Amino acid sequence: SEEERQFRKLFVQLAGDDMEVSATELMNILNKVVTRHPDLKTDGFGIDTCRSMVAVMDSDTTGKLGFEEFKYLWNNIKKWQGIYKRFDTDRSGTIGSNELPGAFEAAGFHLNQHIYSMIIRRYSDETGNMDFDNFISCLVRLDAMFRAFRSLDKNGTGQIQVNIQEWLQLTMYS
Amino acid sequence: AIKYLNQDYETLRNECLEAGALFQDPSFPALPSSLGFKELGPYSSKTRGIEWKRPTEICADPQFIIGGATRTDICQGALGDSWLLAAIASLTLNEEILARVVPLDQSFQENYAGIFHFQFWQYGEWVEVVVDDRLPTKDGELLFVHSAEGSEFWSALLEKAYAKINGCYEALSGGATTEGFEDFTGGIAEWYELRKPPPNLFKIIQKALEKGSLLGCSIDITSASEAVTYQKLVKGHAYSVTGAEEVESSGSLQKLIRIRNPWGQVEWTGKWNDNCPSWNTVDPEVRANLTERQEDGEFWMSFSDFLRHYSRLEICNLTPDTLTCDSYKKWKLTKMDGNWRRGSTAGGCRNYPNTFWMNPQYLIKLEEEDEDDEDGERGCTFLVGLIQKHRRRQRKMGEDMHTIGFGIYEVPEELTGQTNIHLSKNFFLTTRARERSDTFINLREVLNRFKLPPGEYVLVPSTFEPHKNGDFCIRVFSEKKADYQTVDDEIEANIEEIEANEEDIGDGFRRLFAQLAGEDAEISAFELQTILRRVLAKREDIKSDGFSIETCKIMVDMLDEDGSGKLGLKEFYILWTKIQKYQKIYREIDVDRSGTMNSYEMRKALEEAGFKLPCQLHQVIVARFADDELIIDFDNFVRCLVRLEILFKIFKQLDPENTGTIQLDLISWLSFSVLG
Amino acid sequence: ALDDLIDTLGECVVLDPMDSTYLEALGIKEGTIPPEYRKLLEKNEHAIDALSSDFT
Ligand SMILES: [Ca+2]
Ligand SMILES: [Ca+2]
Ligand SMILES: [Ca+2]
Ligand SMILES: [Ca+2]
Ligand SMILES: [Ca+2]
Ligand SMILES: [Ca+2]
Ligand SMILES: [Ca+2]
Ligand SMILES: [Ca+2]
Ligand SMILES: [Ca+2]
Ligand SMILES: [Ca+2]
Repeated sequence: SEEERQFRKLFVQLAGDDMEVSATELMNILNKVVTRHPDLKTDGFGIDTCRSMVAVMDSDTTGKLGFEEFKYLWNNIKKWQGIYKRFDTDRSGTIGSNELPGAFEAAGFHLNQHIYSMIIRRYSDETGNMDFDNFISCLVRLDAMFRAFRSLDKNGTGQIQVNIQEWLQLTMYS
Repeated sequence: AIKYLNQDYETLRNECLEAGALFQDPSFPALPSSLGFKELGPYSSKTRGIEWKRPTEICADPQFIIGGATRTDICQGALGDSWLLAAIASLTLNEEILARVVPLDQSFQENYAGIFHFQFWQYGEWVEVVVDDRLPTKDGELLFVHSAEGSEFWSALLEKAYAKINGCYEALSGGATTEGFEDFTGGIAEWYELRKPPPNLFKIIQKALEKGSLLGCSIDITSASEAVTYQKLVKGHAYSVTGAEEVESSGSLQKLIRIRNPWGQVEWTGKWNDNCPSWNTVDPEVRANLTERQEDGEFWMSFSDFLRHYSRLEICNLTPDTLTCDSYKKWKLTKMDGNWRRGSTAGGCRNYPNTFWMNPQYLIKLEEEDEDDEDGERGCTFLVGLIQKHRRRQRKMGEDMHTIGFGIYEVPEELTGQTNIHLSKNFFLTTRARERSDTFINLREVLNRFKLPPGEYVLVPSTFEPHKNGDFCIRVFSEKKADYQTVDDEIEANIEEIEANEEDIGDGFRRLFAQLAGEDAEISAFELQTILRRVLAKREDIKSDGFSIETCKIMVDMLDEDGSGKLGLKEFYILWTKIQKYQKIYREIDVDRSGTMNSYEMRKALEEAGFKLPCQLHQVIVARFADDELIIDFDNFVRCLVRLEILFKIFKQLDPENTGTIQLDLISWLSFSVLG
Repeated sequence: ALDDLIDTLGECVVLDPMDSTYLEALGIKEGTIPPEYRKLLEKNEHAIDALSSDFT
């Protein structure tokens, strides 16, 4: 009720003046924040990943992130940050192979070893270890498809059906 | 209907009796920029004293509708949106279409909260828009639009709903009535210069009105100097045609016509008006059923003075049918959007052959059985309607309606057998257009009716001058003979997954595989990346950001059928043939050698690659794989054709016999939608 | 060798006047705004470190 007013007050100063956050702007922001926190290893956020972050978070489909979109995104990044440092127990600045299941579960996510391995094949570096920008980029789309699924589990059965359209719409986003 | 800005009415109205009180609007601020920018900007003297008061606050009895939602409710406020307002006034003559736009059952007394809704036709879809009940008022009374009795509110909220879709109040400043009409109907706007009537113009008005079409008119303005004409007619000002009647006043049959002035005050003088004993000369029986005697901005006039005094007459019909014709027809609708963008697609019209050929092009199949011999001429009747999207929202920057128009070419009979059918620069230098828009005009939509022999035709939409930026969409209406239709094309792909075994593979590839793989024998993901960069720094064309590792991994985990980490021969041979063709297409489509895919090009590249997508979808691909200048570099291009060649592939096979549908549990839904 | 790979990617009068026209958008002149309502219009009654804050 209070922190929002003093938060919105400065979402603007970097929203530009089309009031919404661009993929380029979002990049610019993030890379500016990690360099001030050199204790989180990263090769930086590249344009292409900031595009999909904006894609999946953009939801009124104004192609860019307005306030309630930006806020939600940020709030998650901030949750996942603490989760990074916490479950990074060897202080490498990366979430390593064995640290991963710990954190994701902690991020509310519930997977099998099979899924974890492949995540680690697709999002981790050579050794099994996983960057910061990668870990974030990853959780953002887990979080997306998870809400999207939810948004259709009206039957509650943990089982949704979709058609060609819906399938493309919801997945032409990664 | 599509939900605007993806907000829902019934998920807002629910979320109050659980949340607390009366509802604001994140999507559409009630802050001092939901108003204007310049001429009504945040601090031009004009704007001050202005307050967002709800109906509850300035009115003991806040009603939504009272005494029907009729045309006396709509009365202009301090803004130049007569065009739209006149549109609303003539809307209320049809009850059951007003229905569509206005959900009449809303209240302040039922399960209420402050949110409201309206539906609008928007560039080809129906779109429902939600607003909060707060409105701009100064002193006691209302400022923008207002009712006859001052505690009726519907028409003022509608106005606010139409500003929301347009960014703000000030943006609604001026335009054509047909902009309004169509946004309420999705209808076909026929126009008429009142200098050059067609014969049964008067009988057209009557047909139209009967046919429940929409009607309005206006006297135009010439450079250099004052507004009001001395018969009391407002210059350059939208009026709404409402009544059509011919009745013998003692002596001769009289052509008479009822207009309404959106001010709701100031009716015309000198002739045939309201306080005029020319009404002595008419029979009371149909008279006391048709003429009143009060100032509401509404009046009659001879068709003669109407022809003499009014410049333009716009009409909106709810079908592509013409009113000059007297029988109803069948009609197919084909929709296609596009963009002009300076550098790539903003071409200008044919007056500029150095650029003309870089506008987008559009096929038009006029078909054998749809031929008729009606009206003397033998052909296929059709209608083209080119319309500028969202132009009113770039008014902040200053810009407005471009000057638009189109031309039609006959594709030569030797292209007839082809998909990749694009028309050359030199082609337009050797061939006159076969038909074309009336002119290029700075209207939001330009649409004419045509009749040509059955065949294939290219539609070329454009601005008059090149280098103008802007989005558009096109409605093509075909006349059809009722023995088809209800036929609806759908999202389909087209693999070419062949060439397994050594027989189909080559000894060159066989030998060259051995080279690149090196030690780990299969080609790694990091190995394919080195490869992609090499080609990237070899090929002069083919602009690229660079191929990321996250993408190469994806390429393996695509042709990695056996399962192992990396890519073996057959697995790699397929991968290469695929990159070979993604490249052939990119080349063949890149007709401006930018080394990149613009909007239009993408659409054509996808088609050449076997995909068949609706506009909604092309438009997502673009919005997702494209940079700010709306273009796709080669790497994004592959990433895009890969992802899609997967999504489809994963759909089929999870749905082998074509139940248009598929079903997924949570864990594996994640594992497709996020990986493998 | 890699060179050899990349090679596999594909070996190495009449004017027709279009006329334009210009139509004045309706009510863009203030003389068209109601008199009763023209009345009312006068009268009169650092960047990114607060984000860093969220990490540590
Ligand atoms: Ca911005
Ligand atoms: Ca947004
Ligand atoms: Ca670690
Ligand atoms: Ca990284
Ligand atoms: Ca009423
Ligand atoms: Ca009257
Ligand atoms: Ca290898
Ligand atoms: Ca790129
Ligand atoms: Ca393999
Ligand atoms: Ca190009």
